Amino acid sequence: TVKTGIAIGLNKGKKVTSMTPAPKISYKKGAASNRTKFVRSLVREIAGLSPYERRLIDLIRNSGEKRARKVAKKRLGSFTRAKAKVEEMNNIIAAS
Amino acid sequence: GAYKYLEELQRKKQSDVLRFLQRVRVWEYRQKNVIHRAARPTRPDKARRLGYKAKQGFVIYRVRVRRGNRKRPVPKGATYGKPTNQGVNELKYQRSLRATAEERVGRRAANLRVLNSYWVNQDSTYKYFEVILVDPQHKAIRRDARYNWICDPVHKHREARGLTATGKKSRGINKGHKFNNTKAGRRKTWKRQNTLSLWRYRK
Amino acid sequence: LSIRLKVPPTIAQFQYTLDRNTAAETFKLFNKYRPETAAEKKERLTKEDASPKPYAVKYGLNHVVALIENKKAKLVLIANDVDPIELVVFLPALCKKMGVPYAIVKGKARLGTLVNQKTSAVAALTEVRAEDEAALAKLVSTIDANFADKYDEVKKHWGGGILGNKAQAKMDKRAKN
Amino acid sequence: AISKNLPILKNHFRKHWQERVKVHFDQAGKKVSRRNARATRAAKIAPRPLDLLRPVVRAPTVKYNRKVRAGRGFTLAEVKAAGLTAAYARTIGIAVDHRRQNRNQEIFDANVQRLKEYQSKIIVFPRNGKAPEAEQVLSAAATFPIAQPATDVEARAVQDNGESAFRTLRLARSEKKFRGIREKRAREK
RNA sequence: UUGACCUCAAAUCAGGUAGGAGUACCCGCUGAACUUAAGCAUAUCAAUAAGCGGAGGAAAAGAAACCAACCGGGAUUGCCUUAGUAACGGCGAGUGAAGCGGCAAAAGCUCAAAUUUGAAAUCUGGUACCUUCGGUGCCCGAGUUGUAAUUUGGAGAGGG
RNA sequence: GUUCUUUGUAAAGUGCCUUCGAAGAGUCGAGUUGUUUGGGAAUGCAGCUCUAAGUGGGUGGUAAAUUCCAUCUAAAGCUAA
RNA sequence: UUGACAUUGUGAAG
Ligand SMILES: [Cl-]
Ligand SMILES: [Mg+2]
Ligand SMILES: [Mg+2]
Ligand SMILES: [Mg+2]
Ligand SMILES: [Mg+2]
Ligand SMILES: [Mg+2]
Ligand SMILES: [Mg+2]
Ligand SMILES: [Mg+2]
Ligand SMILES: [Mg+2]
Ligand SMILES: [Mg+2]
Ligand SMILES: [Mg+2]
Ligand SMILES: [Mg+2]
Ligand SMILES: [Mg+2]
Ligand SMILES: [Mg+2]
Ligand SMILES: [Mg+2]
Ligand SMILES: [Mg+2]
Ligand SMILES: [Mg+2]
Ligand SMILES: [Mg+2]
Repeated sequence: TVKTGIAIGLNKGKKVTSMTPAPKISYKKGAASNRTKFVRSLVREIAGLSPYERRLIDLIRNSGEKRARKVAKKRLGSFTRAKAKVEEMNNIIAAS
Repeated sequence: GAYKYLEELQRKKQSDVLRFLQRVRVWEYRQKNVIHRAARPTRPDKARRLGYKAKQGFVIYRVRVRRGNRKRPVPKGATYGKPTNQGVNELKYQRSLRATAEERVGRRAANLRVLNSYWVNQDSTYKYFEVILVDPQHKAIRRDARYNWICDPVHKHREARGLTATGKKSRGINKGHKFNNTKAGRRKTWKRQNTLSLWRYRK
Repeated sequence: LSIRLKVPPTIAQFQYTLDRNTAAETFKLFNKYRPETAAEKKERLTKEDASPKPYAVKYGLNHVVALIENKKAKLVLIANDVDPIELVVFLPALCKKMGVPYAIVKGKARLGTLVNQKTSAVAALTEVRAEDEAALAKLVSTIDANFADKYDEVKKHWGGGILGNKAQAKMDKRAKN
Repeated sequence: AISKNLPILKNHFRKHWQERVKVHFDQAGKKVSRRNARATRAAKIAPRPLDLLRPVVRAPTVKYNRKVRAGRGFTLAEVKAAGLTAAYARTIGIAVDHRRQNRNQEIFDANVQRLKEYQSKIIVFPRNGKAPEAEQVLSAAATFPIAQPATDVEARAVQDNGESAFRTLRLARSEKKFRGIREKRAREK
C-alpha cells in the first residue's frame, strides 16, 4: 500500500510517513448487537412469514434454488437483495 | 423496554397478525369524519422518535386524504395552448399526500403548531395519517427549554412553507451533486444563476 | 367485526382470561404489596438507610419488560383491554421464552387501582415476603396450568368466525332439512 | 443575421435579464460598514484576537497538492497530543474540527508544534474577575503565519545510475495497462 | 345497587388562541401565450407573467448517508473564478451547472432507541402569601400506553 | 469596579483495566407513468405496484454479472454573522 | 369502452 514515488503507475503518489487514525464508531452503524438479535428472533416466531416468502419456500423445495432468486429479484429490488433473502429462507427450511 | 419490540413488529406489515389489525382499523377510520381528534397515538413508538411527548400541550389528529393523480381542473379538457401542454389525466401533484393531510389539519387547528406526521393505514380510495401538534400557548411548552423554540413566530405554519420533514423532501433540500438544483432553494438558485453582476470598475 | 373475521392465534390467545376464583386470590396477594402513596411518601421523607427495604408491585410497560428479560419477575399479570394491542401482544411469547409465568387477567382499570393509577396494563412481582412464599407458589402452579402449559397448542388455533344470530339460524335450518 | 468573417457569439440575453441587474454602487459603502463592524466587534467582545487559531493542512487534488494552507480546525488527536481537551480548547481560541483525520506524520507534527507555540504566547486571565489590562492583538493569523515546508537543499551532487527517467515512466504506464490481462492468463493456466 | 375505567358529547363553564391588512425582499403550490426558430408541432420565451397558500427583520440553508481519488479536503451562505466550459439540443435555433483555488463571515449542537425501580425523582391549573416578566406552602389534576436526571456516534454506558 | 449571600457530604473534567456499545420502515430500494434538470440505459419531485437489510445501508455522473477498494451514516430536530 | 393489478376476505366442486 506504499506509494512508488512517481506520478504514474499502480501506486503513484508521494511517500509520506504514515499514521493510523483511531477507528470511528460511526463505521459500525450496521453492526448487530445482543439486544437486537434477541428481539428480531422473537419477532420472527410471532409474526410468521409473508405471503411472498411462503411462495419462495415452495419454489426452493419444488423448483430448485435458482428459480427462487429470479422470483425474489422481482418481488424485491436489486439482485443482491434477492440472494440474501434466499439464504434466509434456506436457514428457515433447514431448521425444520 | 417495549418500544424496541414495537419498532420491529411494525415492519412485518404483511404478517397475519398485522393484516388482521389493518383491516379492522381501516374500517373504523372510514366511519369517522375526514378530520377528527385522536385520543392517543396509534403507534406510540413512532410518535416518540418524531418528537412526541406524553404531556399536556401535545395533540394527535387523524386525517384521511384521497389517493390518485391530480386531474387538471380545466373545463371539458380544453387547455387552449400548444400540444405539449394538452395533458389532463396523467398529471402528478408535486407535493405528497402526506403534505396535503398535514396542511388541512393545520387550518383546522390554527392555534397549534405542526411538528410531524406518520402513515398509519391505506385503502384503494384513501391514505390515512396521524399528525403531531404542539400548543405554543400552553405554559408546559413555553417553560420547557427543549420545545419552546416552536413558540418563535418564525415557525408559524411550518407545513404551509414546507419546513417539515415531508416538506423538505419534496423541496429537494439535501446535500450532494444529485440536488444541485434545489440545495439552497430552487428559485433562489435560479435567481443567482440568472443575475447580471456589474462592478464599478468593469471586469 | 372483530369476531366475524378469523382471528390470528397471536391475538386469539387473549380471549382466555383468568377465572373469577383464581383472579380473586391473585388480587388478594397483590393487594398486600401496594406502592406507597404520596401521603406515605411525606412521612417517610421527613423521618430520613433509616428505612427498611420496601416490597411493592412493579408496574410500567418498559420497566416490566426489562425485568422479564433479566429473569427477575416471579409472576406477571397482563391486561386484555389494551386498545393498541401491539403494546402487549408480544408479552406471552417473551415470558414463555424467559420462563417467567404469566396470566392474562381481565381489566386494565383493575390493574391500575392496585398501583394508584387509572390504568396500568401490566403488573409484576419480583420479590415476596417470607410469610407469603407459600401463597405465591400455590398461585404460580394454578396459573401455569392455564397459560404457560397451553401456549404450544393455543399458538396453532385461530379465533373468530362466529356468525350472527340470524345467520346462525339460517345455517342451522339448512343443515337440518 | 450572419454576415462577414466574425467569431460566433453566445450572448445569453433572451430572458427578462434587465429585471435582474445588480450594480455594486455600494462597494465603497460596504467596505466602510465592514471596517466599522470589525472595529466595534473587537472593542465589544474582549481583548481577544478577533479570530481563532487554525491548523495547516495539505490542499487536495493533484493540481494543488504542492501547497499547504489553513484548515478549519485541529483534530481531536492533535489537541490531545498538545495536552488539552477539545472542550477547553474552544474556549481559549482554538478551532477544533472533529471530522478531519490524521494520516501524515509531518502534518501532525506541524500542527502539534503550532498548538505548543500558541499556549506559550498567550495569557489566560483567571475567572475571579481581576483581569489586568493587556494590549489587544487583532490577528492571531498574523502572529502565527503558515510557511511552506522545505523540500530540498539548494545544491547537491549528481547521482546518475544510467537509467532513463523517460524509460521509467513508459514502463510504469505499460505495467498498469496490462496488469489485468496478465493476471487473467496466469489464473487460466 | 353502588363505584371505577375507556370512548364520545354539552355549557354565555375558567383562561387563552386563529382570521384581516401590508407584501420591495423571503418559503411553497399552480401555471400560460405573444415571442425566437426568417414557416411549424419537439424546443425557445420559462421551470417566467397572472392566480393561490405562508413568514420575518431578514427569510431560507446549515454542523455531511458531502466533496474527492490528492501528501487528501471538512456545517451553511455570499463575492472573484471555474465558464459561455463538461453536458443538453428537429445536435437546429438555442441552452448550460459542479469539485478544486482566493476572499467576506465564522459556532456549535440534541432527541428516539437503556430499569429512578431502595422509592414520578417531572409538570399545567386553583388558592393564600410574597421581594410579582416570578417565588413558596397547600389542594385537585396530567402522567407508568412513560413525565425528569443520565447518553447522541466526535461517541458513550455498567463495574474495578 | 464595589457589595450581600456559600451555594455543596453538590456539579464537571482528566489516567489505566474489563464487559458492552441499543442509532429512526409502506422507509430505503426496484418497476412503471408524468413532470422537471446540463445530468446523457433516465438529475430531482410526485402517483400507482412491489417492498428490504444489520460486518448492514447510501454514494463513487454508461446499463449488466463477478471480485476488491474509497468515502460517508438517510428515512427525527434546533442554531448568530 | 376493454384488459391487468390493487381495494380483496371465507368454503366446496368440476
Ligand atoms: Cl425528534
Ligand atoms: Mg463517519
Ligand atoms: Mg367562558
Ligand atoms: Mg421560494
Ligand atoms: Mg416562427
Ligand atoms: Mg418572422
Ligand atoms: Mg405564424
Ligand atoms: Mg406572480
Ligand atoms: Mg413584522
Ligand atoms: Mg443580516
Ligand atoms: Mg431560520
Ligand atoms: Mg453528525
Ligand atoms: Mg463546505
Ligand atoms: Mg431553461
Ligand atoms: Mg408544473
Ligand atoms: Mg465510475
Ligand atoms: Mg446512462
Ligand atoms: Mg431549520
